[PDB]
Amino acid sequence: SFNQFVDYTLQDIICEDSTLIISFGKIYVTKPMVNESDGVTHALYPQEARLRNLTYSSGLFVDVKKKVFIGRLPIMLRSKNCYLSEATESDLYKLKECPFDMGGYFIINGSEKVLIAQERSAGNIVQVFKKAAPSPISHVAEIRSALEKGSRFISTLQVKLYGREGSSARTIKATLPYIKQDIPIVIIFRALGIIPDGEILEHICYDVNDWQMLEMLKPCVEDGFVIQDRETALDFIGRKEKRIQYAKDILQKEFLPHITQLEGFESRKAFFLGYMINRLLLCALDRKDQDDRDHFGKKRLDLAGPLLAQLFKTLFKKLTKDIFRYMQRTVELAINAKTITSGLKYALATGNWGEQAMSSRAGVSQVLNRYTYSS
Amino acid sequence: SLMSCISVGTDPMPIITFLSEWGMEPLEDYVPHQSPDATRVFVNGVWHGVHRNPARLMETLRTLRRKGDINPEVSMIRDIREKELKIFTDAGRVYRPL
Amino acid sequence: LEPGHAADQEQAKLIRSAIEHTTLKSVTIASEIYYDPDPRSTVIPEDEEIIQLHFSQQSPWLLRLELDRAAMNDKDLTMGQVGERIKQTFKNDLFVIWSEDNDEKLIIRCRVVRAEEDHMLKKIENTMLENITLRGVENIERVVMMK
Amino acid sequence: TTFRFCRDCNNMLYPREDKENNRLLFECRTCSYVEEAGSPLVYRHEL
Ligand SMILES: [Zn+2]
Repeated sequence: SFNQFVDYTLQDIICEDSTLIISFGKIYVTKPMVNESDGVTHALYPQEARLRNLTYSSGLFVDVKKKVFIGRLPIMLRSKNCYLSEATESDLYKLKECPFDMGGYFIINGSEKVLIAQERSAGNIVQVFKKAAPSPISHVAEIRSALEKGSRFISTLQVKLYGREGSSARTIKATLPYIKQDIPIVIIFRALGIIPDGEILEHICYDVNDWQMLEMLKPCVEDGFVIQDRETALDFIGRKEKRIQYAKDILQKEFLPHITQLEGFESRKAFFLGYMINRLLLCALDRKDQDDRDHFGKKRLDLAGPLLAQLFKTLFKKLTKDIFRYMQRTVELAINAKTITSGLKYALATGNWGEQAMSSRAGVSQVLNRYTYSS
Repeated sequence: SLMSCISVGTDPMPIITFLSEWGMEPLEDYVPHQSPDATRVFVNGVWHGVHRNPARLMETLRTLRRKGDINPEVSMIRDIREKELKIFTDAGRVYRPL
Repeated sequence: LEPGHAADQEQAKLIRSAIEHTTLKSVTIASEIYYDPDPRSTVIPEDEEIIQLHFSQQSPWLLRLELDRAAMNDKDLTMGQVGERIKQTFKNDLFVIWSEDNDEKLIIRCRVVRAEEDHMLKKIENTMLENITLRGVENIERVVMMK
Repeated sequence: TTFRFCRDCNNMLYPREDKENNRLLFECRTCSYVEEAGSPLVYRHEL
C-alpha cells in the first residue's frame, strides 16, 4: 500500500491543482537522507535514526517549470525505497538491524510507529433503508459520491419516499447538494433534460407490465405537473437569470459528481437516478431486502498509501496557496519546505491526521508493540 | 486473517475498453423495452452500459484474469437473479486466495 | 375470565373475539375503483348475481372490495356483519351491498351519494382500510388463551 | 390493468366521463388529445 503510493500516487497528487498564473512536472524521491548542521548529509539508516531519535525520512523534489526541494517523506521500512528491501542475511547482521524482522513500521522522532488500518463504508454504492415507525419517510435510498482520486468530494444523496404504507400521496422527493429543500424527482428529471413522463418512466421501469411500481409513481408525476420544460425546470431550483445558472451548475458539478462532473452525459446521470428510484421501490414493495450494512465486501480499509494521500494532499494544497502568497508580492527560492515535512511528522508521530485543530481522527499511528514476535 | 490482503487499486480504462469491445451498449442510447432483460453493467459504482448474453462475458473475463491480462485482484460479479454486473477496481477491498 | 366459567374452553374464544381488535384492513385482499354508470348492472360477470338480489341519484363511480376467505375464520366473521359496520360508519351518504359467505368469492360493493369524484372516493378508500373497525377494542393485537 | 399516455406530447393521461354517453374518457391536460375506456377498471390495490 505504500509502494503503490510512492510509485504512482505521489506523481498524481502533485498534478491536479498544480499550475498557477508556474507548472509542476515530474517527480524525484530519494533513499533516506539525513541532513545535519556540522557535516554534509548522511545516507540515513534504521539503526541510526532509531538510536538518535531522528526521522527515517528522505527527499521530495519536483521539476518546477517556469529540480526543486520541498520536504521529506517518512519512508516505510522494508518497502521498495528503504535501503533494506534488497539486502540479505549477512548484511542485515552486519548492519545490526535484525534478520528475523518483517518490516512495515515507520520511524518518526525515533520510535517505531505503525499505522492503524481504517475500516469504512465502501464509498460510491447504492443502498436502501427503512426508517423508524414515526417518520415522514418510509424509505430512503442513499449514495455517497466521492471522486476516487481528487478533491474527495463526499457530497451525497438521500432519495426519499414520504407517506407510510397506506396514507394517501406516496409522494417521492430527493435531496441535492447546495440545495435547501427536497425536489420531487419530476422537476429533477426534467431539468436534466428528459422532459415528458412515460419517457421518465422508461428510465425508471424496465418492464411495462409492472403495474405496481408504475402505479406508485403516479402521485409524484402529478406532483411535477406544474412544470414541463428544461428552463423553469431549473428555475425551480432557484435556492432570476442568476438562479437558472446556479442550478445548471449545481447539476453538473454537485449532482452525482461521481460518474462525471464534466458535461454532455445527462443521459447517463438520469439513467442512474432511474436505477435508484427503481431500487427504492423494489423495497417499498417488499421485493428485495433492506441493504445489509455489515457486509464486509461493502467496506474498504484505508491503509498507508491512502492515508499518505489524504494527508499529502490537504497538506500540499496549503503550500500551493502559499506560492500565490510569495508571488502576489512580486512587484518584481521561497518554497518553505518546513511545512511539508513538519506536517508528515506531526500527524505521523501523533495520530491527528487532519493537521494541527483537534477535529481530526486521533487514533492512527499506534506505536509498534515490541513485546514478543507474535505480538 | 493470515491469507487476507488488501486491494491496491487498478485502472478502470483498459477494462472499460476491454468491455465496450465485447458488448457494451453505452448507457447513452439504451432502449428500455428493446433491450428487455438487459443485464446492466457497473464499475466502481458507475453505470457504464448494458450487455446481452452475460454468461459469455463472464466466462470470457474469467479466463482473462486467469492469464493476467486483467489485474488478478480487481473483482466483478454477475447477480444472476437480478441481471446485474458489478465491477470493482477499488482500493480497500479485503481479499483472500482460493 | 369470570368467577364461575373457569374451565370454559369456549367461553375463552367468546371473549377473545370481543377485544382482539379486528379492523377492515385485516380481511381485504384488494380494493378496486370501477366506472359503472348504470345504477342497475355491473360490467362484471362475477358481480352480477348479487346485483339483482339486493332489489327484491348516486354516482356512476363504483368501489369494489375483496375479502380473504381465511381472513374470515382467524377472526370468525361475516360479510353481513361488516356491511352492518360500514353502514353504521358512514351511515347515510353511501349505498352498499355484499355477496354472501356462500359465494366462492367474498365481495363487497359500495357507491356514493349526493365535480371531482375519483379524487374523493380515494380519500374514502384509506378512510376505510385504516379508521374502520369490526370488533375488539383499541391497541389490543395478538390475543391468546392459555391454561 | 395497464394504462397509457397520449400521442402528441407523450404525457400521462387523466380519466374523464362522457356526461351524455356514459363512457370512460382518458384525457390529456397538457394538450387536448383524449380517448375512450379500454376498461372501466380504474385503480386496483391488493395487499
Ligand atoms: Zn398530450
